[PDB]
Amino acid sequence: EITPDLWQEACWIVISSYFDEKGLVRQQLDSFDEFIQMSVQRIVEDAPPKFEQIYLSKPTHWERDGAPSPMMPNEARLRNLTYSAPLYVDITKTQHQKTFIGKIPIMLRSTYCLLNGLTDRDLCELNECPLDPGGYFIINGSEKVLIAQEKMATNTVYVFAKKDSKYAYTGECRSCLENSSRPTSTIWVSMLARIGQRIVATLPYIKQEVPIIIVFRALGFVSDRDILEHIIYDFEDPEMMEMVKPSLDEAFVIQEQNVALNFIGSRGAKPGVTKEKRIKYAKEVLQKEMLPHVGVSDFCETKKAYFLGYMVHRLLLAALGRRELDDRDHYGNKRLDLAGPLLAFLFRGMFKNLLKEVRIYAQKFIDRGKDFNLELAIKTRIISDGLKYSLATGNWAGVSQVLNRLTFASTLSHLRRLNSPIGRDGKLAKPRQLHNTLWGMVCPAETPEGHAVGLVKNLALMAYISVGSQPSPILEFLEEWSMENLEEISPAAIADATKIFVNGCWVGIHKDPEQLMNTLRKLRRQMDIIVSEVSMIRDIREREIRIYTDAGRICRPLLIVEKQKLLLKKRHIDQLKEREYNNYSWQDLVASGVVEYIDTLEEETVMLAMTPDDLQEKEVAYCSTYTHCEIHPSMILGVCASIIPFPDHNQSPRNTYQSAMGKQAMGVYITNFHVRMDTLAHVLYYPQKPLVTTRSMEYLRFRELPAGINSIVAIASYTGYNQEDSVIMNRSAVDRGFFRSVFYRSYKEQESKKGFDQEEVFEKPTRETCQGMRHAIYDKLDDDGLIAPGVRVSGDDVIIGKTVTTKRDCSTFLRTSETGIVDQVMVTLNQEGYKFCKIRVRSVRIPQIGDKFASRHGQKGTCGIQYRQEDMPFTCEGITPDIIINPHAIPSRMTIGHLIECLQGKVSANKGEIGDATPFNDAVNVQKISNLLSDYGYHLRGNEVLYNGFTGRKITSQIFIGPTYYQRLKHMVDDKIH
Amino acid sequence: VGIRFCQECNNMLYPKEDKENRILLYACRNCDYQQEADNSCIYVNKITHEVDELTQIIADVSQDPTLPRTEDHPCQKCGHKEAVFFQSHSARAEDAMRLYYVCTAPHCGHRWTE
Amino acid sequence: MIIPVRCFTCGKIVGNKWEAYLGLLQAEYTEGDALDALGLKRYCCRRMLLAHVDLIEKLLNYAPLE
Ligand SMILES: [Zn+2]
Ligand SMILES: [Zn+2]
Ligand SMILES: [Zn+2]
Repeated sequence: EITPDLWQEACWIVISSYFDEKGLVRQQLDSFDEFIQMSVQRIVEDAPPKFEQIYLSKPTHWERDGAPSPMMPNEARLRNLTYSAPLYVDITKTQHQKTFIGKIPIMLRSTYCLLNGLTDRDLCELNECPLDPGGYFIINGSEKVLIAQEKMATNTVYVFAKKDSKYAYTGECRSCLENSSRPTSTIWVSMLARIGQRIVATLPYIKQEVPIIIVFRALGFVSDRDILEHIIYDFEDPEMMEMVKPSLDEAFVIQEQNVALNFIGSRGAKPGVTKEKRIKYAKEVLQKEMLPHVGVSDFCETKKAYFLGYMVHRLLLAALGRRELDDRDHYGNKRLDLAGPLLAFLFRGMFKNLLKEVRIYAQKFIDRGKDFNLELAIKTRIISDGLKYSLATGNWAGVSQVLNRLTFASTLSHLRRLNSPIGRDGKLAKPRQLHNTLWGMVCPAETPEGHAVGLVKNLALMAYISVGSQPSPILEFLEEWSMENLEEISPAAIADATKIFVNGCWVGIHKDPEQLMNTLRKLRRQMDIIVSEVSMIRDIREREIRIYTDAGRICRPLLIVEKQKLLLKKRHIDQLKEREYNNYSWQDLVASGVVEYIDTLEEETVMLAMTPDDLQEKEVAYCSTYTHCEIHPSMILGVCASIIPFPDHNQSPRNTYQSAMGKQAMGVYITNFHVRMDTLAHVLYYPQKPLVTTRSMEYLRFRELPAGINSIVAIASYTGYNQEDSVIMNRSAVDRGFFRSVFYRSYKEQESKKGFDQEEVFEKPTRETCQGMRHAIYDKLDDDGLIAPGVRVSGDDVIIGKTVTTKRDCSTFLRTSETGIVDQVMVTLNQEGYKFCKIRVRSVRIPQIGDKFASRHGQKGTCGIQYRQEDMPFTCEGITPDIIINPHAIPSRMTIGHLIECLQGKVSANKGEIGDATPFNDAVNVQKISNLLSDYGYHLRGNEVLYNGFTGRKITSQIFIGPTYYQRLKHMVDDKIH
Repeated sequence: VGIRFCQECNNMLYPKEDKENRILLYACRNCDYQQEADNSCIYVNKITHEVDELTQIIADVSQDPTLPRTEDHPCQKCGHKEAVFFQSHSARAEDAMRLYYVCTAPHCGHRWTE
Repeated sequence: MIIPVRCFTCGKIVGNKWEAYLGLLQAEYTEGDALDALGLKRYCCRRMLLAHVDLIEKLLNYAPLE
């Protein structure tokens, strides 16, 4: 039966079950799994000779000795190794097996990591954090994240209007083959401004525009009805025909295929001398570089004619003002390249060079005539160092950034980051704005501020970037479901029938597209032939059914509403409550045809509801043909904006500011920080989970690695030291552990013997023997030249005693003063087998007059002054505030969410609960919070008679005080005075 | 206004003049095919271009979930109570905000503006 | 990581009420009753147990250095 008022808990069982299965870096991991399981193989098997199959081991390390031993990701982090698995191939000439060709970096916690199924116990026996999401590469010790680069969708015709130039309208189509053997090759089809407006086709590998009818005759459609039958599907449209009349004249001279092929080849990159050679050049340029996604063959010419006629027809529809010009910012028109596509593109080039060099080597030996010996002909470092370099460096620039490990939310928000490019496509669109189509799929709040505002984006929480598929099952089903090909039809039937595209390529026509869409949906809602991430749009007015199985279509799950009732019945919720010891997960809910994945251009044919409880209830009818439903409307927010409580009460500049400052709050950033020698870790002593918390924080693990402390905050003008954004801190609270922090820094040095002489060596320099430019102080070193853990190091004090031999000294000192304590001194050997040392020093950081603190409602302030407990304004119970903030900060920022967080936090601390600040609740007012605050004996609006701590006298106006979650921003002041 | 196509090579027939009788011919430029026209018009430019949009809208749009339905506008053809209104949204007639209705009963699809 | 001694605001020792709070929550007492049973009256002190995340219980999973 239906769920009528149990909805808000049904809503969140369905979301818990989503995040139990997927997680939050599922797009990274699914993309790398696809790469390493499908794309490496179909890359070697698309190499022209030969290499047979591909094996990939688990990440292994060989020492200077030589022995395959597994490397765990922590031993890779510490010793500065690359966490990479060897790639073996089978080559045939005899035949060889498992010929090692390179080493491929392994994304952590993906199917080929050694930490893939390990339980949380055996993740801790390897010193790995069970909450670490994985989804990054360990390359030379560094943890690298492949930012997901967004780009324009290929294979689709986009008709834009060239502002000026010489073209009134231009319809482009970036085409790329199935397995992207050769890069995309854009073709344009423009209509000149202003006989009449002639149409020209800007082909690849051709320097001049070509009349469109020339390109239709070069394909072998000599006549003139046999060129308009491909362009104008209804000849009784006299308005569209007179637009092609001016162009059937520019190509009046040329009436045969070969003179047209000559006309084209005369414009090529290499204008040959022979008419036959120019004809053959133009023949292969139209046969391989014009619309390759339609086909590359000797008979893909009546399909390229149909597709080029489609591009021309769609340019005419735009010029006639019969179809809207295409939006360059719409996200149906974009695709996100994740670690799978990026690395497969990076691996095509390196396998190409491996082939090139095995040929260049074996040729020498066998034209000499002795023998080739393939297995030393293989330079494995091609693949190895190519992948490793392009990941370690980021130059593919701005892909492959170092993973941000300041907070857990900073990390999770780095592994779900997009990147709108500001290249030529950023020059033509408005890429910095929030488009309507980002709804549910990119976070509207989370963006950087300054020079990259709106260019770097973040996924919403339930947004999933599709990983890719194969259209062959769909193509066979379509043929079997009475779809006529583009060869067995007469262009007289193509008129009132429905085009059927599959991945851009026009595949057929169908005469009943309603029944076909019903069938295809019913199949995708069972995962029979169509996987769940396959998009199926129907343009009813345009008469097309577009079907996408691409990789990079961002999508999101939505409840299905048949007629006007959810299909999510009460039994699905009852079975998901028992999600353990039942094996009923998210996938048993997808596969039950009750939840769908809708992508950004399938999302324009749907009629969403926000809530079942309101939207599909009979009333004065707005819409009564709803087809989907939001699970929860707060799943439109990203990871760092799911921390903000009551974000529907702040102004969006404040949600954006906080999204940016939730990535700077200290906290505990990962559980095994005790073994991680990062440079610069910040760890709060006593983090606290928020007392007013979003329901979307149960899945961000913010109760387990929280970043901040619940302060008691008074909004009051106390002594003027909270002037604009400054705050007044309790000095006694700060003495009792409030917002104290630890700051770790690691220093590495290696004992490299690079040249013959001039060897660097670890040794206590001071006044030993053969001294050079010994500086201040060298007495805390032990005799191996390394300081020992537990000694107190001050400013300009020596850490590692290295001498580069008559010996110069190249000792390591602390980074210009901090007076920490040496925490851990690990000694090992790098890849080269040289001695290697990482030394971590620890510095406690007590909040000070300069340190910056910020609320979850987006404004940050230094600490103006710190008064002890007896100087603070107290209550008639002795509750002195922890933070006093200025009143004149609140109004100007629209953060009523800050005052509602204090009010709800007071009720939660008194009631013994933890309050719900989920955005779109409607079961949480301010009146309902006030009527509960007035039950614990407080003023219903949170005011409280405070007394003056200096003179003891009441303060004439009652001060607004209550517990608010405060964050200690990573900035502070110890980092500037040293 | 329309295109005439030859009957031998199927290329386009261009207009020419018949002197000896002074009558408008349409003649192909790849053959000696000729055809005494019936139009006596060569070219028509409609600048104001009052267009019927009741002819561009296909009845299949009555299968759109995202389109607003109605009850106080019964189809005149079949008397079906429901309809599906929408606007033009076409660069030429985007100025006005006139509503078109498409009867929503199956097999009717009768369009009408009011 | 571990329960602070001394409520931050007032200074009352909450650092010996964590195992008692856990024991009273596993004996099915609502958190508002477990906190009244430990005698934590001011909300400043009740948020010290209400909003505490015991991370030293997760750091005791990694084996020591020796
Ligand atoms: Zn002719
Ligand atoms: Zn009707
Ligand atoms: Zn207290």
